[PDB]
Amino acid sequence: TNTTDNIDYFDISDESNYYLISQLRPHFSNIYFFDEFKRYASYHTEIKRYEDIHKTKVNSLLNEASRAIGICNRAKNTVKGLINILENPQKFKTQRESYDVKLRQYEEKKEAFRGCLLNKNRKNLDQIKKINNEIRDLLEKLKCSQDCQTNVYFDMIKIYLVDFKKMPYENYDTFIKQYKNSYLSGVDMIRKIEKQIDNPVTINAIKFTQKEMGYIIDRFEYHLQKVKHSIDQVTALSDGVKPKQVTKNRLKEYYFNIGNYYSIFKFGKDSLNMLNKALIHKEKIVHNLLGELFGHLEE
Amino acid sequence: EVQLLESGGGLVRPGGSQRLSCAASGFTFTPYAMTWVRQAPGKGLEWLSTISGSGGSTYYADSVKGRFTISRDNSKNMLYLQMNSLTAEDTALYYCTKDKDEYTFGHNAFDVWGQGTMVTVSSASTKGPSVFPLAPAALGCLVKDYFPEPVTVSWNSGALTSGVHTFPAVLQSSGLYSLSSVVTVPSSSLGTQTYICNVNHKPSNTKVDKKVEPK
Amino acid sequence: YELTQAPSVSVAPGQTARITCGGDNIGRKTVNWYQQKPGQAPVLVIYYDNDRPSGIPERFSGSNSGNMATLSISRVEVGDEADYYCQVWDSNNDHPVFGGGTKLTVVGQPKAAPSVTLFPPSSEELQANKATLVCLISDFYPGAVTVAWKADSSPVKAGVETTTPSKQSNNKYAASSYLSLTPEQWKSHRSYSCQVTHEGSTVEKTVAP
Repeated sequence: TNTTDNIDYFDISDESNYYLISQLRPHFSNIYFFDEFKRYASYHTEIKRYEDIHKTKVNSLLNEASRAIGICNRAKNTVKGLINILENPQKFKTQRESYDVKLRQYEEKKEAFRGCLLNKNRKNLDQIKKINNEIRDLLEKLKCSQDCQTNVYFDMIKIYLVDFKKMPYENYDTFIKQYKNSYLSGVDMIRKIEKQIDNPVTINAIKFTQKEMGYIIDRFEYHLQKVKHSIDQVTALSDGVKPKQVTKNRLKEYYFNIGNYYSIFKFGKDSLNMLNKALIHKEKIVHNLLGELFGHLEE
Repeated sequence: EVQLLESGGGLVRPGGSQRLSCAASGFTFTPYAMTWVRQAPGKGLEWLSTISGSGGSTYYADSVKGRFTISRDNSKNMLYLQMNSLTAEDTALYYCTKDKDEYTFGHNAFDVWGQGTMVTVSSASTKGPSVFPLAPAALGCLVKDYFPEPVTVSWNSGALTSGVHTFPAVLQSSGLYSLSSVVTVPSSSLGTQTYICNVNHKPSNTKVDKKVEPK
Repeated sequence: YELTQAPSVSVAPGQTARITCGGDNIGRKTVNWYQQKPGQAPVLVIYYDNDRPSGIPERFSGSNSGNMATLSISRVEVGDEADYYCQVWDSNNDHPVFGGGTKLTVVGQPKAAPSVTLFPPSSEELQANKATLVCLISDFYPGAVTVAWKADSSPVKAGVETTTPSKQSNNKYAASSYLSLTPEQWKSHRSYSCQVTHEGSTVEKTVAP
């Protein structure tokens, strides 16, 4: 109804750009690595004993991550209200403040919101490093010293390639290039026909909504490129050399290698899905605005 | 003030590699789409490569495709251009730009431009400039047979800079440059005053001072 | 997408200069203009056919319709002498494209004759068994001269290297020429002359060993 009911498409990363916080569970891509190590530990009797204490260590981080995101629901719904006013000309006319005033209110609340998602999760990011090191110590309890069989490592690679086939990368790449093409043409025609004689509310709402689209497109292509990397890297491992036995030190980083890739994949699959419907909902809002703009021709 | 700063441009043998950098400051670097554009000496501007904000979209020109790679670090506001297998037709001065808006992917104007770094590709090695004095009214020094540009010429360690006028260097058929720097000074100052032209060449790592006086 | 631009366009001061930029259907896409001073960086002058960045004088206007996009500079002063390009987004290739560039030259400035100084080969260079003659032309306008070296009274037609005219900060122009010759050629001849002809009137300097 020319309004946005879901603003899950915002995200924030730390100043080091190492951790990416998503509004969708599990919020962190590292949690997927923690859930995958439980599957890694399922094939090792020495590590499988500590799997019970691992869930309490991982679920607590997932609970505190889900708790910190919920604290920002006050900042979230505040921005959602300013978006619904700036993208809806009819709603913008029920209030009395100038359009430039509401844009300044939107920019202040938007960063206050994205700052909340990062600030309330700073304690969780430090816990990610600890659980990563705790996984390293659990993998040291393996019975192998210098001849660790890579069957478990390569059996997980075969599973990852099957999971990769479930995601439509070709359709996603076709979708993003096609919608990014329509988005660029929309911005460029507004440059051609813009004028400051009549009421610019319908034109201002288009550019405001288009600014949201360009952000969603940039975030969609980030995950689409990141997911492509994880698919191509794991596939390169299966098509590359297969050492029948490696040491334990290299086996720890072996699971860490495929674990990080599959984590980015499942994390990107969650984001690419949400970012796809947000771009679709944003296109319908713009076309309704375009329909409302070209609806009063005798004026 | 939004500013773009570039470096890394230098002399490289054909087939070699070179890494260009574009330092950004004064604006939110992440949302804007950065662009690379080179300009051959005398020729016009030529677009090369533009990259999206998050880095998920990268464009390249057909002349640089397969050899050049664009990249950015959104935590340091840096912008890179890895050049590989450079040919003689790649020798140009390279600019980096940003779209005037955000989330545009190069479909915008380019409001902020860097000063440009110079990439030179040739088989010749760096040569030290030979400095010879120009005896007299109008006196100067001759900076001859150096490669590549530039050569900064200072008079008396920057003491006198009035009446000085360094001409743009000539490019001889050998590929070595040559220029001359003269200084306008009255005849009464001649004889008693001393004039030492100080020549500095960055690639050759050699500085030379020469005395000019009537003899 | 091909952008055709005239290589050069001249104009007298106070008049209105018209830089053009052609396209098959250039009125369908926005056109941005740039200005690059000699040895300087490009500056966005006009964007989106007619929008003008803040700080750009009001004399800079733009038009775009059909097959022609034109940038207009009115009340032209000597400071407008620069190179102007147009930028368009390639539709089916998905990348920007720049035009060939139009060189705006302002005429009607007061004619000024070139001052030249000729230098003989230094004694330190003669010890290296090489000789170079330096002829330095400067402080002239318009920026176009013709240098001719003459051994005694006959042109040498060998070993002459001349630079392109460069615009100095004085809005004038400067150029230089070099003659490479053996010290035997320098000491055998009576003298060496540098003849630079500006607007049909020639200026010449003569030096001798």
